[PDB]
Amino acid sequence: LDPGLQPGQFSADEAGAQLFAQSYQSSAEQVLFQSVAASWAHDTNITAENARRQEEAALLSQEFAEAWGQKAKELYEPIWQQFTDPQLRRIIGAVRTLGSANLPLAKRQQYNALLSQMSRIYSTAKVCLTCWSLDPDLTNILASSRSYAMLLFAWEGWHNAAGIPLKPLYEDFTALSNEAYKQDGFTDTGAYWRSWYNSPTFEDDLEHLYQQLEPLYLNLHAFVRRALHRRYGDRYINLRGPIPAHLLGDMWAQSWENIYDMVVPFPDKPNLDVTSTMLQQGWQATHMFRVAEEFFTSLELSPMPPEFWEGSMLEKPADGREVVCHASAWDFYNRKDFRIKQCTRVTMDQLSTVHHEMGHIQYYLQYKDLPVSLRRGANPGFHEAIGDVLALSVSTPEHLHKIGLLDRVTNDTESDINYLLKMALEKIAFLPFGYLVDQWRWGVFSGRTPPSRYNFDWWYLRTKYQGICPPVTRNETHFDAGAKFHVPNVTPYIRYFVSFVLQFQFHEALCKEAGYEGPLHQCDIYRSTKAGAKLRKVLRAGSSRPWQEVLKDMVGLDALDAQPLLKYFQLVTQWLQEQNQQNGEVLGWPEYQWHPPLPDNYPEGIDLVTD
Ligand SMILES: *[C@@H]1O[C@H](CO[C@@H]2O[C@@H](C)[C@@H](O)[C@@H](O)[C@@H]2O)[C@@H](O[C@@H]2O[C@H](CO)[C@@H](O[C@@H]3O[C@H](CO)[C@@H](O)[C@H](O)[C@@H]3O)[C@H](O)[C@H]2NC(C)=O)[C@H](O)[C@H]1NC(C)=O
Ligand SMILES: *[C@@H]1O[C@H](CO)[C@@H](O[C@@H]2O[C@H](CO)[C@@H](O)[C@H](O)[C@H]2NC(C)=O)[C@H](O)[C@H]1NC(C)=O
Ligand SMILES: *[C@@H]1O[C@H](CO[C@@H]2O[C@@H](C)[C@@H](O)[C@@H](O)[C@@H]2O)[C@@H](O)[C@H](O)[C@H]1NC(C)=O
Ligand SMILES: CC(C)[C@H](N)C(=O)O
Ligand SMILES: [Ca+2]
Ligand SMILES: [Cl-]
Ligand SMILES: [Zn+2]
Repeated sequence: LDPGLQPGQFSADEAGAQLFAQSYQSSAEQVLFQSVAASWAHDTNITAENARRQEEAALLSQEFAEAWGQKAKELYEPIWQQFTDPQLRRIIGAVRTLGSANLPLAKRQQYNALLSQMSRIYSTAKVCLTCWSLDPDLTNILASSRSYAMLLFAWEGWHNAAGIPLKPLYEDFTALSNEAYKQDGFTDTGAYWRSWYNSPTFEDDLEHLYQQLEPLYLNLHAFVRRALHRRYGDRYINLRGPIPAHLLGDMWAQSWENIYDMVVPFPDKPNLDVTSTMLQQGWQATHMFRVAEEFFTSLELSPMPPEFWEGSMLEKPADGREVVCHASAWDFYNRKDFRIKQCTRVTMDQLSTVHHEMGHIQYYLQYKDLPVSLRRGANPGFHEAIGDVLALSVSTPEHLHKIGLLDRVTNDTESDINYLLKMALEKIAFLPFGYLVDQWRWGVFSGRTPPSRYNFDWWYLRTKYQGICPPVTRNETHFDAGAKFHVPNVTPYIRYFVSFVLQFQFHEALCKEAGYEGPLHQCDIYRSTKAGAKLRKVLRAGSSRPWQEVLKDMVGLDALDAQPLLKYFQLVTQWLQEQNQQNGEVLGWPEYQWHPPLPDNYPEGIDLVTD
């Protein structure tokens, strides 16, 4: 470690710890910057050389964390918890958490290599018929094909190509990650991930939320399954069974807005998918980002700085090198550089993604002058929620009309049901997936799910929560969890479940603060400077204060609460219940063992339905 980056001498008291923290920050910004820069250079240009450079940068970061972590313990271990400044307590608590820096050098190098190789495998996997990439090709097929066989080929091809080679690396990764966090006092890595929520009752509280939400999912599931039955027939859809996992608009069946045009309740009403209008009007990635930015500035939040526009990767490179296309938002920790890396396509769901990623950037801009250790969301769910809150306003037919994307305007009960159904496809269908992914990982990290049950337990959870089944047979050579970005890229998932609840709590509070008095699902906070100021208060706090108190200030309650989500959806929750009863549906999938058969001459003759 460079001399300038090494911890010096500080007194073993609170006053010294304050000086230690100031000195830590100064060097940490440099070390984080070089690491983030190196990761950027890799993710925007995946090469063995750029992986090597990123790995070298990670080792420097691990040296840094060890030096400053060991100094924090040497000086402050018996006393930091009784310090009177609560921000300082959080800074010291973060600095003394070493993570992968607890591993000796040889294991740090193994750990860092595993992360690179897992990232490379996921983001360069292809399905050959002429080979399809996940983004744009397989993504577009899953969203827009209504050919059972084409969808199947894409689903099976992707899961086999991405998942199979990840399995050995993922086992090795899990062991090293646990070894690392055990030395910070956690029984496994999952316990460390959960500790960010500072709640002894986290798992129970999530489970109690899920119980309130599940009836909404069950009704939405049955209604969609009926539509799929009438399209694909009794051979491929069991009205009392799980839905084939490839038919719901998305590679992971994680949200279903892409099959809205197959299930729309009232097809005589305005077309709420504005993608074709975006395309007719000549929208491009940059316009999508500029429109998102202008929503933020309407709330008196910050525009994107010149560094964002000059440095970001807003379209898939045509040159046409390998990249991590999975949308992400980047803080370089120098208070100047902030970037989005997205292979942006011109669709309505992508416009929401742009808002999602820009919400991350807005958080970074607002807390950039906090101590480095407090430049995080109040919890990780807060970070995920911000952009989604704005996107809820943007999605309203009234807002879409304001920005020239929805010509017809209407306020009748059928149009409301259509809108709420579209939003339920996007939000309610996600809830089980958002909840199950880290249930799977937590069991893997605890040892409850060994490698010999990776896939058995994944599909157990996939069926249990989502009521879906694989549309081809799977066995333990397959590693289908690995075919989802966040698994090989080691990004926790429970944040997204937390976010999908929290965002309705936020939306309700900002709508109230805007002085809006109509139905919650027709609120638009656009141009509300008061809404803006209430949200800014949250963003500026970073992780300086307990999330329960930040939430209480914002919404009047100190806990996650499903009621705002239930209130938003009430009309379609009722309508779906009625529809399913009239149709005599069974709610759930009591034929839990059911899987669809293969199509007749699959996969030969896929050439007849491709190009
Ligand atoms: C779409 O239409 C609905 C319904 O409008 C109502 O019913 C129609 C048939 C007409 O008779 C309307 O004149 C009538 O309001 C609108 O929702 C309704 O908005 C009003 C006005 O904000 C709401 O009234 C408020 O409710 C709050 C909460 O209790 C009170 O504190 C306020 O003082 C005020 O009474 C009303 O509750 C709400 N109705 C329902 C059923 O939710 C909606 O605004 C409109 N949307 C658009 C985009 O035009
Ligand atoms: C993608 O990364 C590679 C490194 O793997 C970059 O290759 C370097 O390119 C510069 C500029 O032309 C050359 O002067 C170097 O000699 C190259 N280095 C190596 C190690 O081969 C490449 O430029 C990157 N591409 C982009 C668009 O950034
Ligand atoms: C696991 O499955 C592998 C490939 O899948 C199989 O091939 C398709 C075409 C169908 O026959 C399907 O029913 C099968 O699952 C097999 O090559 C392999 O033998 C299986 N692995 C183990 C360890 O048994
Ligand atoms: C929240 C969810 C949509 C997440 N961004 C994902 O792509 O998996
Ligand atoms: Ca989608
Ligand atoms: Cl998380
Ligand atoms: Zn996010």
